[PDB]
Amino acid sequence: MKRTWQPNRRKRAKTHGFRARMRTPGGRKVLKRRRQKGRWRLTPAVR
Amino acid sequence: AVKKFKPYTPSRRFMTVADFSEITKTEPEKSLVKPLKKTGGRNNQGRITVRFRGGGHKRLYRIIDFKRWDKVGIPAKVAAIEYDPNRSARIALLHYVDGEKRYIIAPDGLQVGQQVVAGPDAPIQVGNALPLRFIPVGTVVHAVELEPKKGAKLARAAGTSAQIQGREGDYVILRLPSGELRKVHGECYATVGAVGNADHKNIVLGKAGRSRWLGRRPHVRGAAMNPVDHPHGGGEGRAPRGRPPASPWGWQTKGLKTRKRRKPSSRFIIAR
RNA sequence: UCGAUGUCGGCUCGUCGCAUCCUGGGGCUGAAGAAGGUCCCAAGGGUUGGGCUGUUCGCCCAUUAAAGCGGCACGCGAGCU
RNA sequence: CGAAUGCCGGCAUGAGUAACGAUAAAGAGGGUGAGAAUCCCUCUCGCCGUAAGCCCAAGGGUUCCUACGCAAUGGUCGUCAGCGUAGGGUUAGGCGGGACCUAAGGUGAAGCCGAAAGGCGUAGCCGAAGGGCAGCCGGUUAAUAUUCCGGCCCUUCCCGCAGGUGCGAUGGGGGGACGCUCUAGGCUAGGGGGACCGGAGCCAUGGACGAGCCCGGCCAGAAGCGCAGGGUGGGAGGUAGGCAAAUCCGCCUCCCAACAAGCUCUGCGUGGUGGGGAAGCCCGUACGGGUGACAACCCCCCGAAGCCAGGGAGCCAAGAAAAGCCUCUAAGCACAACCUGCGGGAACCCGUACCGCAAACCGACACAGGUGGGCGGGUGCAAGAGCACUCAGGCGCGCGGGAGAACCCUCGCCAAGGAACUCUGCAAGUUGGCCCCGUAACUUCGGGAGAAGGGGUGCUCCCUGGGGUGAUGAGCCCCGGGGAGCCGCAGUGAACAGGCUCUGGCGACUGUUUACCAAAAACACAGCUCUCUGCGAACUCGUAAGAGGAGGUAUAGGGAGCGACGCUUGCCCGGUGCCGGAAGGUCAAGGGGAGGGGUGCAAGCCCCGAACCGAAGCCCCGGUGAACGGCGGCCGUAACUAUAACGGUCCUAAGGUAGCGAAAUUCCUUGUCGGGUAAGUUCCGACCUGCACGAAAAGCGUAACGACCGGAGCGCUGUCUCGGCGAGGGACCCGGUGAAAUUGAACUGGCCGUGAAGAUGCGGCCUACCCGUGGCAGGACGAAAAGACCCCGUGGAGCUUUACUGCAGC
RNA sequence: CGAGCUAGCCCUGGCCAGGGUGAAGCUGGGGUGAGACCCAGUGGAGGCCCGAACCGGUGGGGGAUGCAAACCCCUCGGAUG
RNA sequence: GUGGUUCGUGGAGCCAUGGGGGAAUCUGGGCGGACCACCGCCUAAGGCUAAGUACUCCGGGUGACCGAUAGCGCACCAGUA
RNA sequence: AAAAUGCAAAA
RNA sequence: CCGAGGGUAGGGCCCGUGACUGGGGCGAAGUCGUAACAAGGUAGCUGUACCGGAAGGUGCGGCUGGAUC
RNA sequence: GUGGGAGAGGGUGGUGGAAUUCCCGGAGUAGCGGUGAAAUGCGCAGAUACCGGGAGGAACGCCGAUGGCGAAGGCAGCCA
Ligand SMILES: [Mg+2]
Ligand SMILES: [Mg+2]
Ligand SMILES: [Mg+2]
Ligand SMILES: [Mg+2]
Ligand SMILES: [Mg+2]
Ligand SMILES: [Mg+2]
Ligand SMILES: [Mg+2]
Ligand SMILES: [Mg+2]
Ligand SMILES: [Mg+2]
Ligand SMILES: [Mg+2]
Ligand SMILES: [Mg+2]
Ligand SMILES: [Mg+2]
Ligand SMILES: [Mg+2]
Ligand SMILES: [Mg+2]
Ligand SMILES: [Mg+2]
Ligand SMILES: [Mg+2]
Ligand SMILES: [Mg+2]
Ligand SMILES: [Mg+2]
Ligand SMILES: [Mg+2]
Ligand SMILES: [Mg+2]
Ligand SMILES: [Mg+2]
Ligand SMILES: [Mg+2]
Ligand SMILES: [Mg+2]
Ligand SMILES: [Mg+2]
Ligand SMILES: [Mg+2]
Ligand SMILES: [Mg+2]
Ligand SMILES: [Mg+2]
Ligand SMILES: [Mg+2]
Ligand SMILES: [Mg+2]
Ligand SMILES: [Mg+2]
Ligand SMILES: [Mg+2]
Ligand SMILES: [Mg+2]
Ligand SMILES: [Mg+2]
Ligand SMILES: [Mg+2]
Ligand SMILES: [Mg+2]
Ligand SMILES: [Mg+2]
Ligand SMILES: [Mg+2]
Ligand SMILES: [Mg+2]
Ligand SMILES: [Mg+2]
Ligand SMILES: [Mg+2]
Ligand SMILES: [Mg+2]
Ligand SMILES: [Mg+2]
Ligand SMILES: [Mg+2]
Ligand SMILES: [Mg+2]
Ligand SMILES: [Mg+2]
Ligand SMILES: [Mg+2]
Ligand SMILES: [Mg+2]
Ligand SMILES: [Mg+2]
Ligand SMILES: [Mg+2]
Ligand SMILES: [Mg+2]
Ligand SMILES: [Mg+2]
Ligand SMILES: [Mg+2]
Ligand SMILES: [Mg+2]
Ligand SMILES: [Mg+2]
Ligand SMILES: [Mg+2]
Ligand SMILES: [Mg+2]
Ligand SMILES: [Mg+2]
Ligand SMILES: [Mg+2]
Ligand SMILES: [Mg+2]
Ligand SMILES: [Mg+2]
Ligand SMILES: [Mg+2]
Ligand SMILES: [Mg+2]
Ligand SMILES: [Mg+2]
Ligand SMILES: [Mg+2]
Ligand SMILES: [Mg+2]
Ligand SMILES: [Mg+2]
Ligand SMILES: [Mg+2]
Ligand SMILES: [Mg+2]
Ligand SMILES: [Mg+2]
Ligand SMILES: [Mg+2]
Ligand SMILES: [Mg+2]
Ligand SMILES: [Mg+2]
Ligand SMILES: [Mg+2]
Ligand SMILES: [Mg+2]
Ligand SMILES: [Mg+2]
Ligand SMILES: [Mg+2]
Ligand SMILES: [Mg+2]
Ligand SMILES: [Mg+2]
Ligand SMILES: [Mg+2]
Ligand SMILES: [Mg+2]
Ligand SMILES: [Mg+2]
Ligand SMILES: [Mg+2]
Ligand SMILES: [Mg+2]
Ligand SMILES: [Mg+2]
Ligand SMILES: [Mg+2]
Ligand SMILES: [Mg+2]
Ligand SMILES: [Mg+2]
Ligand SMILES: [Mg+2]
Ligand SMILES: [Mg+2]
Ligand SMILES: [Mg+2]
Ligand SMILES: [Mg+2]
Ligand SMILES: [Mg+2]
Ligand SMILES: [Mg+2]
Ligand SMILES: [Mg+2]
Ligand SMILES: [Mg+2]
Ligand SMILES: [Mg+2]
Ligand SMILES: [Mg+2]
Ligand SMILES: [Mg+2]
Ligand SMILES: [Mg+2]
Ligand SMILES: [Mg+2]
Ligand SMILES: [Mg+2]
Ligand SMILES: [Mg+2]
Ligand SMILES: [Mg+2]
Ligand SMILES: [Mg+2]
Ligand SMILES: [Mg+2]
Ligand SMILES: [Mg+2]
Ligand SMILES: [Mg+2]
Ligand SMILES: [Mg+2]
Ligand SMILES: [Mg+2]
Ligand SMILES: [Mg+2]
Ligand SMILES: [Mg+2]
Ligand SMILES: [Mg+2]
Ligand SMILES: [Mg+2]
Ligand SMILES: [Mg+2]
Ligand SMILES: [Mg+2]
Ligand SMILES: [Mg+2]
Ligand SMILES: [Mg+2]
Ligand SMILES: [Mg+2]
Ligand SMILES: [Mg+2]
Ligand SMILES: [Mg+2]
Ligand SMILES: [Mg+2]
Ligand SMILES: [Mg+2]
Ligand SMILES: [Mg+2]
Ligand SMILES: [Mg+2]
Ligand SMILES: [Mg+2]
Ligand SMILES: [Mg+2]
Ligand SMILES: [Mg+2]
Ligand SMILES: [Mg+2]
Ligand SMILES: [Mg+2]
Ligand SMILES: [Mg+2]
Ligand SMILES: [Mg+2]
Ligand SMILES: [Mg+2]
Ligand SMILES: [Mg+2]
Ligand SMILES: [Mg+2]
Ligand SMILES: [Mg+2]
Ligand SMILES: [Mg+2]
Ligand SMILES: [Mg+2]
Ligand SMILES: [Mg+2]
Ligand SMILES: [Mg+2]
Ligand SMILES: [Mg+2]
Ligand SMILES: [Mg+2]
Ligand SMILES: [Mg+2]
Ligand SMILES: [Mg+2]
Ligand SMILES: [Mg+2]
Ligand SMILES: [Mg+2]
Ligand SMILES: [Mg+2]
Ligand SMILES: [Mg+2]
Ligand SMILES: [Mg+2]
Ligand SMILES: [Mg+2]
Ligand SMILES: [Mg+2]
Ligand SMILES: [Mg+2]
Ligand SMILES: [Mg+2]
Ligand SMILES: [Mg+2]
Ligand SMILES: [Mg+2]
Ligand SMILES: [Mg+2]
Ligand SMILES: [Mg+2]
Ligand SMILES: [Mg+2]
Ligand SMILES: [Mg+2]
Ligand SMILES: [Mg+2]
Ligand SMILES: [Mg+2]
Ligand SMILES: [Mg+2]
Ligand SMILES: [Mg+2]
Ligand SMILES: [Mg+2]
Ligand SMILES: [Mg+2]
Ligand SMILES: [Mg+2]
Ligand SMILES: [Mg+2]
Ligand SMILES: [Mg+2]
Ligand SMILES: [Mg+2]
Ligand SMILES: [Mg+2]
Ligand SMILES: [Mg+2]
Ligand SMILES: [Mg+2]
Ligand SMILES: [Mg+2]
Ligand SMILES: [Mg+2]
Ligand SMILES: [Mg+2]
Ligand SMILES: [Mg+2]
Ligand SMILES: [Mg+2]
Ligand SMILES: [Mg+2]
Ligand SMILES: [Mg+2]
Ligand SMILES: [Mg+2]
Ligand SMILES: [Mg+2]
Ligand SMILES: [Mg+2]
Ligand SMILES: [Mg+2]
Ligand SMILES: [Mg+2]
Ligand SMILES: [Mg+2]
Ligand SMILES: [Mg+2]
Ligand SMILES: [Mg+2]
Ligand SMILES: [Mg+2]
Ligand SMILES: [Mg+2]
Ligand SMILES: [Mg+2]
Ligand SMILES: [Mg+2]
Ligand SMILES: [Mg+2]
Ligand SMILES: [Mg+2]
Ligand SMILES: [Mg+2]
Ligand SMILES: [Mg+2]
Ligand SMILES: [Mg+2]
Ligand SMILES: [Mg+2]
Ligand SMILES: [Mg+2]
Ligand SMILES: [Mg+2]
Ligand SMILES: [Mg+2]
Ligand SMILES: [Mg+2]
Ligand SMILES: [Mg+2]
Ligand SMILES: [Mg+2]
Ligand SMILES: [Mg+2]
Ligand SMILES: [Mg+2]
Ligand SMILES: [Mg+2]
Ligand SMILES: [Mg+2]
Ligand SMILES: [Mg+2]
Ligand SMILES: [Mg+2]
Ligand SMILES: [Mg+2]
Ligand SMILES: [Mg+2]
Ligand SMILES: [Mg+2]
Ligand SMILES: [Mg+2]
Ligand SMILES: [Mg+2]
Ligand SMILES: [Mg+2]
Ligand SMILES: [Mg+2]
Ligand SMILES: [Mg+2]
Ligand SMILES: [Mg+2]
Ligand SMILES: [Mg+2]
Ligand SMILES: [Mg+2]
Ligand SMILES: [Mg+2]
Ligand SMILES: [Mg+2]
Ligand SMILES: [Mg+2]
Ligand SMILES: [Mg+2]
Ligand SMILES: [Mg+2]
Ligand SMILES: [Mg+2]
Ligand SMILES: [Mg+2]
Ligand SMILES: [Mg+2]
Ligand SMILES: [Mg+2]
Ligand SMILES: [Mg+2]
Ligand SMILES: [Mg+2]
Ligand SMILES: [Mg+2]
Ligand SMILES: [Mg+2]
Ligand SMILES: [Mg+2]
Ligand SMILES: [Mg+2]
Ligand SMILES: [Mg+2]
Ligand SMILES: [Mg+2]
Ligand SMILES: [Mg+2]
Ligand SMILES: [Mg+2]
Ligand SMILES: [Mg+2]
Ligand SMILES: [Mg+2]
Ligand SMILES: [Mg+2]
């Protein structure tokens, strides 16, 4: 069965990456929230 | 004109293809071409604003000359008559004696090797462009500007023309391809003759796929929708329109007249 | 019984009732004989194969000693369809 | 706290129960070790082989190599491991990416728009699996190699000399540069063969010292050269176009080769040289190494979908950009600079282990599922990437041992019968490839067709045709033809491998669909009709700017229905809808103010306020049917009945034409009649009483098509009469590991009663030692899911409209 | 916050063994006043035929605390659009 | 035409303003709840201004606050696995 | 240039 | 080897027969109308097309086998 | 053969004027149409009758005949 998670790395940073969150006031607040909660990662992994 | 086929498959039996003998050489294209951005029906938001579009063969845009007056008085030889995938007509390559090369939409009867020219001078002959005021009343004519120096906007489609029905002051009266009687300004360039490739209306696509190549995706009747979707959606089996027939947006699609009323160009129209 | 008692028909497996279809035993006869009619006793066993239809039922073909009628959640879906 | 299908946690029950994840498959010897079916090595056996082998890309992130380890992970075991600890291991001017280019799209000085957040946007910039760009063969490590080493071969940048030239760009021009189908000539890869060359060694078990058998017989390589191809005209004159300028490019006229002739660029070959190099035998291992050798290193044949490559031809749906590169000139500068040759120096960053059709990626798992490109050998079958077996290489699917019950699953066979089975031939079977003979209605002349239905098929010998390569030959390949004969039940001897025919319904056809219960007669479709839209089009998206439409222009575009094709599509415009109408009626704000009012001494301030003029809309008047839609009733009447061509009359906007009709529509209904069958609620043909067909929500047909639905026949069958036997995987037994829903507590029997109306649990009676195992499903109103049906709730939500009330839009 | 599933479109690439049928055109011969046209060869079209890969998911059986929260077997549809 | 206020169009003034019209400078102008008169109040169409007030990331003090299923989600390398 | 239908069977 | 014939399959022609259906002939006095023969009361006929209970009507073209005071 | 002739014989392209219709304008009223007589219809929203402008299609008056041409069907403004 083809499942729902088909990891590609560029997509991931292209989509949820740091620079992508900071473009959009929606996302800049995401970062704000995430930071205030004290997340160890404000943005998914990397690479 | 209009090549037909023996039914060696179904849908080849009804299929009918244009006649390309009228095409001089040049299968390929003068680098007066330019890439076409295909929309898919979608506008600058990511949105379908015209339904059922896309797929269909790649196309290269032939840039064509809809102002003939920038070149007044410079004649040109008609070098090629070729296929323009972007319009119903065929285009003419013409080599100006200027040395400049340009595309013209190809009038009916204009032949390769012809002398072509545009300006108030001009012979009245196929291919020549003049202002309207200098064209003899009752000559058919095509590629017509609606306003002076804004480019040819009327009678461009295969086999269309317009005819000069008379003059009044600064303006001249045309019968347009629609049958509408319109005042066009005297100063507007037109180019004498009629567009030609007129067997065009007689082609027959013949299979579904052929409609696809032309970039036209399947068209589905509101009748077959549900009511979320269309005014004609619903009702157990089949069912009639059940209301005066409508568009998806709900406005009336049989007879209901949509031209703006208070439009300014009303003063320059006389007809249907 | 709705914090669930799966519904017709079929197939499978039966079991029981008798208001008995057959076979056994009888009385009356408008019973000569053979063959019937009708009532009485009798639940031991038996009670066919097909065409049509989802059908139950029913009609029909070919037979039969007979081709019985009911109950068992209109028996039986933690047995099947 | 005792209950909330409460919440968290712990431990029970089912239970030593199901299962332990593909039925490709195992056996033994030896080794190690506390311990061995499970680790190592050997022999035997089995399984993949267009893979279950090998190489790239994603993705994963140390899983890699090695030493030490076995608590947990591993469905058992474990001495093993993708596991624990530690140590190693990834080497590039040339491979990929970046100090290159542009695609969609993104972003975006300029500019436009938006209450704010923000939305657009030309240039530009970013963006690649596309364009551009210079490395091939070996060897080496336990673990990297186009990366190190070895040989041969290139690239750019910088400095320098020599020679050449108006040098010079982000600007002009050329080029880059393009489809699909079919392809020619020559090569290469790859493969088969060789009586030739090289080679350890073998003669078994009856035979063979043999032109025996077994093994191998190449790889890379600049200049030069050869063969095959790609690209390309040369000179002058004029010049007003290519947004400045060009000597370039375009255009016109001359003249000369039309030919690769040349010039040029690729491919292949050959090349100085470098390097590889089998079986077998012996060691030497978790596998690698030595000899074989001074290895040989050649001829023939088949041959790409790959190369020459911008090759050719046909066709219509008409097939990226930009840079690199060449060229032209501009400022500038011509001590510059650029081109060519040579020489020295300079050349950065990131990736590089390993898995990669999977036990390392996506699927909670060492999951029978999903995952893009390349290579993918041999023989035989017509071909083939099919199928069977098989090299190379890789595997035996991380529980085993037995036993030989019911039952289940997957398989094999069957006397006679042959669809009786059953909603239905569901399922299985039959058929099956190739070559030849043959082949109907009907048809749109293509089809229908593989219609149907037949015959052939192996092997041996003889004679003989033509082709390819060679040479006009031999050998090697390739198609064939003819005669004679041998064997079996059988020659597509195994494997891959249509059952056929008749006949209705629906849909013209190929397509499309409810991912995961519907693939259809639904949707699409070519095509027909209506309608809107003159172009800043209509229409859609957006508050807007903007965009799509469309770089289109009525032969176009948008909306609606109908749905190839054939023959056709009748009557009603009263109502609704749209369309047309300068009058008239009505009508809002506004205009206008007769005339009235509050209040002030008053000048006045301030209020009402009738006429009248006043838009759309509505009203009114027409039109309109491929616009919404609609297309009658009662009574009489013909030689006997019978029926009613005919008449009467009421109503209507007008009363259903053609054609179909018990129908995907017919209630009564299994209508009646015919056909088929021994028998036919279905089926086919009829009739017409059409409950309740009927003409673009089209009517009636139509060849061809269909995993659609109906009916009939032939063929053939374990579907059946009606079962039997056999096979394997389970079920059972032993050793290892060991779940699950469920569960008020249980010391949990039958009948007849009773009871909230269906009792193991109450009464009466009967029957009944205690405890399990394998089996069957009648009951515990068995499990599961707080019934989906039904109602209730002034509970939700999707949908509709001439429900109300708004809003956008117009 | 989501189109790394799925739906459509846009840009750029890749894939489709083998076999079958044999349209137009062209060429030649017949035919004619010239034509239509007929035959033969060539030719190689097609939402054409059979069938792998690939894409499906027709019918049945199995599975049903599964190998699997859609799977396995046999069968079947398309396979140059 | 709207908003604000207790004011939901009401007799609806005040305060703010999107549209239209559009003055005056102390004998000017705004207000006292439609309007008028009279008596009063106030000076629009520029700007600034501590303090008293709100809060608790942080530090301290204190509790008829909790005591590891409580108390913060976290007493423990938790916004972690 | 015209209102207007019909006429039992046999002889 | 050929071979009467038998068997399996697929065509062709002909004859009979079939629910029902199409018209045709004929049949002493049936029903409806008046189309034609006298400008037959619309001159008729006619090929074709449409329509209509029926004869027929109407369109287009044609013929005189019709028509002048 | 050569020289002459008549003709609506055919094919193609153009072109003229009369009239009908519709639309625009102008003036202009109470009716027009139509028949056997009428009605339906058209007209105060300005019809008919009148003038001017324009569009478009078809057919070609007088010549013209009982004539011509063609094999028949058939062929008639004018020009090449
Ligand atoms: Mg998941
Ligand atoms: Mg990526
Ligand atoms: Mg966007
Ligand atoms: Mg379309
Ligand atoms: Mg459609
Ligand atoms: Mg629907
Ligand atoms: Mg929607
Ligand atoms: Mg709606
Ligand atoms: Mg509807
Ligand atoms: Mg529905
Ligand atoms: Mg319906
Ligand atoms: Mg419907
Ligand atoms: Mg229009
Ligand atoms: Mg209950
Ligand atoms: Mg209930
Ligand atoms: Mg319960
Ligand atoms: Mg239950
Ligand atoms: Mg009795
Ligand atoms: Mg008896
Ligand atoms: Mg007796
Ligand atoms: Mg007596
Ligand atoms: Mg007796
Ligand atoms: Mg007697
Ligand atoms: Mg008995
Ligand atoms: Mg009994
Ligand atoms: Mg039968
Ligand atoms: Mg049946
Ligand atoms: Mg019945
Ligand atoms: Mg019976
Ligand atoms: Mg019974
Ligand atoms: Mg029951
Ligand atoms: Mg069941
Ligand atoms: Mg049942
Ligand atoms: Mg409790
Ligand atoms: Mg309690
Ligand atoms: Mg529960
Ligand atoms: Mg419970
Ligand atoms: Mg055990
Ligand atoms: Mg048990
Ligand atoms: Mg058990
Ligand atoms: Mg077990
Ligand atoms: Mg296993
Ligand atoms: Mg196993
Ligand atoms: Mg041992
Ligand atoms: Mg062993
Ligand atoms: Mg094992
Ligand atoms: Mg192989
Ligand atoms: Mg490997
Ligand atoms: Mg990676
Ligand atoms: Mg992982
Ligand atoms: Mg490695
Ligand atoms: Mg390892
Ligand atoms: Mg070890
Ligand atoms: Mg362990
Ligand atoms: Mg273990
Ligand atoms: Mg496991
Ligand atoms: Mg390790
Ligand atoms: Mg180097
Ligand atoms: Mg640099
Ligand atoms: Mg870049
Ligand atoms: Mg760039
Ligand atoms: Mg932007
Ligand atoms: Mg800006
Ligand atoms: Mg842009
Ligand atoms: Mg790239
Ligand atoms: Mg590249
Ligand atoms: Mg590179
Ligand atoms: Mg390695
Ligand atoms: Mg190497
Ligand atoms: Mg090196
Ligand atoms: Mg100079
Ligand atoms: Mg230069
Ligand atoms: Mg340059
Ligand atoms: Mg340069
Ligand atoms: Mg350029
Ligand atoms: Mg260019
Ligand atoms: Mg080409
Ligand atoms: Mg080679
Ligand atoms: Mg070779
Ligand atoms: Mg060899
Ligand atoms: Mg050899
Ligand atoms: Mg030798
Ligand atoms: Mg030797
Ligand atoms: Mg021997
Ligand atoms: Mg070489
Ligand atoms: Mg030249
Ligand atoms: Mg010059
Ligand atoms: Mg020149
Ligand atoms: Mg210039
Ligand atoms: Mg060379
Ligand atoms: Mg050597
Ligand atoms: Mg080319
Ligand atoms: Mg080419
Ligand atoms: Mg650039
Ligand atoms: Mg200068
Ligand atoms: Mg130079
Ligand atoms: Mg150098
Ligand atoms: Mg590496
Ligand atoms: Mg590697
Ligand atoms: Mg690997
Ligand atoms: Mg796989
Ligand atoms: Mg692969
Ligand atoms: Mg692996
Ligand atoms: Mg592997
Ligand atoms: Mg692995
Ligand atoms: Mg993992
Ligand atoms: Mg495993
Ligand atoms: Mg797996
Ligand atoms: Mg996994
Ligand atoms: Mg795959
Ligand atoms: Mg191969
Ligand atoms: Mg092979
Ligand atoms: Mg072979
Ligand atoms: Mg053989
Ligand atoms: Mg084969
Ligand atoms: Mg291959
Ligand atoms: Mg295979
Ligand atoms: Mg091996
Ligand atoms: Mg046997
Ligand atoms: Mg049998
Ligand atoms: Mg038998
Ligand atoms: Mg039989
Ligand atoms: Mg039966
Ligand atoms: Mg039966
Ligand atoms: Mg059937
Ligand atoms: Mg079957
Ligand atoms: Mg089969
Ligand atoms: Mg037949
Ligand atoms: Mg055929
Ligand atoms: Mg057929
Ligand atoms: Mg056959
Ligand atoms: Mg057939
Ligand atoms: Mg033989
Ligand atoms: Mg043999
Ligand atoms: Mg034989
Ligand atoms: Mg076989
Ligand atoms: Mg087959
Ligand atoms: Mg029919
Ligand atoms: Mg279909
Ligand atoms: Mg049809
Ligand atoms: Mg559908
Ligand atoms: Mg489905
Ligand atoms: Mg689902
Ligand atoms: Mg669903
Ligand atoms: Mg299907
Ligand atoms: Mg809007
Ligand atoms: Mg706009
Ligand atoms: Mg636009
Ligand atoms: Mg555009
Ligand atoms: Mg349209
Ligand atoms: Mg339809
Ligand atoms: Mg109506
Ligand atoms: Mg009306
Ligand atoms: Mg109406
Ligand atoms: Mg109106
Ligand atoms: Mg009015
Ligand atoms: Mg007023
Ligand atoms: Mg007023
Ligand atoms: Mg007063
Ligand atoms: Mg009005
Ligand atoms: Mg009306
Ligand atoms: Mg109709
Ligand atoms: Mg109605
Ligand atoms: Mg009536
Ligand atoms: Mg009555
Ligand atoms: Mg009828
Ligand atoms: Mg009929
Ligand atoms: Mg009927
Ligand atoms: Mg009906
Ligand atoms: Mg019968
Ligand atoms: Mg019958
Ligand atoms: Mg029937
Ligand atoms: Mg219907
Ligand atoms: Mg209907
Ligand atoms: Mg209807
Ligand atoms: Mg209709
Ligand atoms: Mg239909
Ligand atoms: Mg039909
Ligand atoms: Mg299909
Ligand atoms: Mg189907
Ligand atoms: Mg059986
Ligand atoms: Mg058995
Ligand atoms: Mg067994
Ligand atoms: Mg007990
Ligand atoms: Mg009881
Ligand atoms: Mg008790
Ligand atoms: Mg008791
Ligand atoms: Mg038990
Ligand atoms: Mg039970
Ligand atoms: Mg039960
Ligand atoms: Mg409930
Ligand atoms: Mg209520
Ligand atoms: Mg409610
Ligand atoms: Mg996607
Ligand atoms: Mg592509
Ligand atoms: Mg092929
Ligand atoms: Mg041919
Ligand atoms: Mg096909
Ligand atoms: Mg097919
Ligand atoms: Mg097939
Ligand atoms: Mg296969
Ligand atoms: Mg492949
Ligand atoms: Mg896929
Ligand atoms: Mg699908
Ligand atoms: Mg399936
Ligand atoms: Mg399905
Ligand atoms: Mg099943
Ligand atoms: Mg199933
Ligand atoms: Mg198949
Ligand atoms: Mg298939
Ligand atoms: Mg196929
Ligand atoms: Mg395509
Ligand atoms: Mg106000
Ligand atoms: Mg308020
Ligand atoms: Mg207020
Ligand atoms: Mg109120
Ligand atoms: Mg107020
Ligand atoms: Mg204001
Ligand atoms: Mg102030
Ligand atoms: Mg303060
Ligand atoms: Mg507080
Ligand atoms: Mg504090
Ligand atoms: Mg304490
Ligand atoms: Mg605790
Ligand atoms: Mg806690
Ligand atoms: Mg404690
Ligand atoms: Mg806290
Ligand atoms: Mg907590
Ligand atoms: Mg912590
Ligand atoms: Mg009469
Ligand atoms: Mg014979
Ligand atoms: Mg015979
Ligand atoms: Mg008859
Ligand atoms: Mg008459
Ligand atoms: Mg008469
Ligand atoms: Mg008459
Ligand atoms: Mg009539
Ligand atoms: Mg006439
Ligand atoms: Mg005549
Ligand atoms: Mg008036
Ligand atoms: Mg007038």
